[PDB]
Amino acid sequence: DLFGDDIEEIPDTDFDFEGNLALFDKAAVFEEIDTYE
Amino acid sequence: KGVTQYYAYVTERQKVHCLNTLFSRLQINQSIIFCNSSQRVELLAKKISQLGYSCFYIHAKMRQEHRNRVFHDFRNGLCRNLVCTDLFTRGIDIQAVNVVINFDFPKLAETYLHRIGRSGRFGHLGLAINLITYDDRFNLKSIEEQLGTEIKPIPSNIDKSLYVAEYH
Repeated sequence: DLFGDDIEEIPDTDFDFEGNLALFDKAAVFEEIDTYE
Repeated sequence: KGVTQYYAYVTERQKVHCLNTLFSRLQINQSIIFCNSSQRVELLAKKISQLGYSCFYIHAKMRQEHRNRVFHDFRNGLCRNLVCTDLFTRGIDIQAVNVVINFDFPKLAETYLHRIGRSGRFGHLGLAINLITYDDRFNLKSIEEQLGTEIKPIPSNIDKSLYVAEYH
């Protein structure tokens, strides 16, 4: 959870919004929340 | 007219990199960036300045006279970005602001509502971009349900007509 990370180590390329969105299956996660409620 | 709402999925460790990409790819006129604490507002404003972008910051642990002077300077456009906590009890609506970023996703639906507009007003052009981590899942679910809204995954290209006044 390292909030602070300098521009030197920040990757030169743009953040991969698309690849990271695949790590959160919103509909399945919401169904998991409803199942353990 | 109405605010277009998106979310980007991140870990705490990736938020700054994600924020850097938003600054370089969004046609921001003015922006407001919300955090969940006074300490995080200070840390983030220092970080945005190291990224190379101008910003003012306000939070609850500041002297009244300083907070008011900073807000009035931002409203006058002395800077393009403002980092802050939930200080607007009736909400916020400065005209040049076309982009709101929830660096930290709020806990309450009324807090979320106050960040993306002011009480007793119609909808206006703009974007609301939410940085979501796995720990925000319950709050994301409940705020969408309470408001009766859909916070869509951030697309590959954001149509400029959704947030750029008189352009594309």
